[PDB]
Amino acid sequence: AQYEDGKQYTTLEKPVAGAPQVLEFFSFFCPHCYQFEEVLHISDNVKKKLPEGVKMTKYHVNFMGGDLGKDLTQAWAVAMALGVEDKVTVPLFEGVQKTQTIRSASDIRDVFINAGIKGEEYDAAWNSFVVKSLVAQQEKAAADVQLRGVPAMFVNGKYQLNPQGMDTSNMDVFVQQYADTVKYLSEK
Ligand SMILES: Cc1cc(Oc2ccc(CC(=O)N3CCN(C)C(=O)C3)cc2)ccc1C#N
Repeated sequence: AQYEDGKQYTTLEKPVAGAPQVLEFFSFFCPHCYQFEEVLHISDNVKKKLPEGVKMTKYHVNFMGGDLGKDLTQAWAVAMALGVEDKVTVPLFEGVQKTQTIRSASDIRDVFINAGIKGEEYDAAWNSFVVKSLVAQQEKAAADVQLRGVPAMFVNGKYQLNPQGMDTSNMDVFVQQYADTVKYLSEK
């Protein structure tokens, strides 16, 4: 077959019930996740190949960057609660990996302030139990799939993307192969 288990994707030994349709995991310390966001724009191209009525979910992970890694998972919960993911994703990536100006929770907060989120607005969200719940959801989703590496994408709680089995000759070709695989698994 053109799409084969173990080539473009793998099948989870224990599928996860009630999982988001398309679940994406990343870390702001993750180098390929940087490429996935700024160079390849994976999630955008995936969204454009899925049907218009399908939910896409992106979660941060703790297992990279120690203390700051957990701060960034809580900050991503704040971004999701305020709906400002598209304003802070790039400055958080570059603050961690390019300029290396993000070294504390205060530095993370500065990114939101510079992006236009008011100080009281950010601090209220940061300390809200709604964000506490959103951090728990990010943790449970990763723990449900025994996640130990990022970037990672899971389709319908049973299929995991395998970008290693795709062509990296051409970056545009890799993205389309990736997005077509998600669409194929979505229709499975
Ligand atoms: C064209 C291209 C293609 C790429 O392909 C990947 C993608 C993801 C991975 C997986 C990975 O990095 N992980 C997750 C699993 N584990 C256990 C880890 O430790 C680390 C590898 C190559 C990466 C970057 C670029 C670029 N520009």
